[PDB]
Amino acid sequence: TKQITLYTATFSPYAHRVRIALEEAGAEYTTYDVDILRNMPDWFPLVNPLKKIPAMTFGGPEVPPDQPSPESAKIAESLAMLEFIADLFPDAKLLPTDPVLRARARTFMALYENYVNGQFRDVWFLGTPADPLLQALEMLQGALPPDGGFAAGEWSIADAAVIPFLARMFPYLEAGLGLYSKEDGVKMRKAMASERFARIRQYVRDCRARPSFANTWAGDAEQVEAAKTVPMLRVGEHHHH
Amino acid sequence: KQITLYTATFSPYAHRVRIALEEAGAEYTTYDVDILRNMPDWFPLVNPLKKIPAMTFGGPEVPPDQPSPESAKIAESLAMLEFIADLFPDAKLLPTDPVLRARARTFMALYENYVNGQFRDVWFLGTPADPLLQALEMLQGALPPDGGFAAGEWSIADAAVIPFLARMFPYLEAGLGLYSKEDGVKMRKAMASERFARIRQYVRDCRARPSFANTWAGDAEQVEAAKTVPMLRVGEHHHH
Ligand SMILES: [Ca+2]
Ligand SMILES: [Ru+3]
Repeated sequence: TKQITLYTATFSPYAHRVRIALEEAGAEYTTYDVDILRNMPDWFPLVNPLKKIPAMTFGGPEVPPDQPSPESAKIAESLAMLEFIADLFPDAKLLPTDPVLRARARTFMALYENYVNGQFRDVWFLGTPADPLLQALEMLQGALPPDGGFAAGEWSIADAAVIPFLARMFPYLEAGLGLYSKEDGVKMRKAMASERFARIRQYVRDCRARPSFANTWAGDAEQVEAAKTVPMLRVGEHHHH
Repeated sequence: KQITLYTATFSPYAHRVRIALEEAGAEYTTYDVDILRNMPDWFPLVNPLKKIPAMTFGGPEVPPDQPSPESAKIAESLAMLEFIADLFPDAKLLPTDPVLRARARTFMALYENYVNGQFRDVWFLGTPADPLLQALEMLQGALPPDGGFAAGEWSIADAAVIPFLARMFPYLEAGLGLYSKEDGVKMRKAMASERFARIRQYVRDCRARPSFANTWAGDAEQVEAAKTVPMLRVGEHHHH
C-alpha cells in the first residue's frame, strides 16, 4: 500500500517505459510532470540527484509531489524501476517465471540498451549516419520470436523498455524531426516500411494495441509537438556525411 | 542442466559472470576464446554478436568447441547475472526486499550508463580524466557511506562493477591505456586521495571475497593479458 510517485515528462521515452509497466501492474500511482530541460524545480534534486526524468519516490508519508518527503525511497534509472515494479506486483506476472524465458527478457533489454539506444540518440541528436542504426534494429528484430508474440513470448517489462523508442521513431520520421540529413530520413522511412522490417512493425503494432500503451501515449501529433520543445532538437539544423 | 561460460582473462564482462557463478556455488565449465585476434568459426553459434562472454545452458554434454544446437544460448553479461540469481535462489545473489533489490539494479545502471563509457573514452581515446573521476565520485556516492556492498549485503551489483574497478589500479600502475603520463599521475593521485577513500574500501571488500580471488589471475598476469587487447594499443599514448 506504499505510495508510488513517478516524475515524468511527455517527451521522455524513459519515463514512458515506467508508465507502461505501472499500467500493466494494475498499480495505484501518481504522476507529476517536470519541465526538466527548460525549468527544473529547485526541489527536483531531492527526488533524483542525477537531475534526470524519470524519478520515482516510494513509500513515506503521503505528500504533494512538489514537497517530496525525506522518508520516501528515491529510485533512479528506468530499467531499475521496471524490475522494481515486477518485484512489487508478482501476481501481475510482469516477467516470466521460467529462468530461460526471464533471461530472454533481460537479454532483449540489454541488446536495446547497449546497441540500439545510443544509435537512436546519435542519429537524432547528432545526425550521425543512419545505416548503423538500421543494422542495430535488424539485430534487435532478430531476437524476437519469429512467429509473433513479445520479446520473451508473453508480454514482459522487456517490451515496456523498448516500445517507447520504436513507437516514437515512425511519427518522428514522418514529421522530419531530428538532425540527420534529408537523404538519411528518406533511407530510414523506406527501410522501416520495407519487407526487411516486417517483424518489427508487427511488434510495434502488438505493443501499441495494448491498453498500457494507449493510456500512456499522448497521440502521435501530441508526442511530435512535445518533441519539438526539446532544445537538442534544434529546428533547421542538419548534419551531413 | 550444464552451464558453459565462454571467457577470456582480460575481459571484465566475462569476469562479472565468473564471480557470480562462484558466489552461486554453481557447477560450470569455462572455455577461453581468443575473440579479439583469432575467433573460431563456430563461435557465432554460441553468440551471433561475436562477443565474450557467451553462455550455453542445458542440452547434451558436448565439448565447448562443439556446441549443441539444443542448448539455450544466453547473451549479455548483465542478463547472465540476473539468470544466475534466478537459477540459484538459495544463494541470495539479490536481496529479497524490493527496495534493496532496486538499489542493486540502480547501481548496475549507474555503472553502465555513466561510468563505463568514461573508462572507455579515457583508456581507448585518451580523453581527459576529469569526467571519469566525476563519474566515479557519483558511483561512490551511491554506496552506503558507512560500509557494505552496493545493496548492503553482497549482490550481483558488486559482481557487475568490481571487474572494472579492480582493473583500474594495476592498469594505471602499468601505464596501460591511451591517456598521457600526466593524466595517469593525476588519476593515480586522485584514487589514492581521501576523495576516493570509500571506493577503495569497496574494492578491498570485493577483492577479499573468494569469488574474486578464484577468478583473478593476479595483477601482473591481468596486466599482461590486457596488453594483448588491440584497442589498448600497448606503447601508445595520446597527448592533449
Ligand atoms: Ca532469431
Ligand atoms: Ru573490451
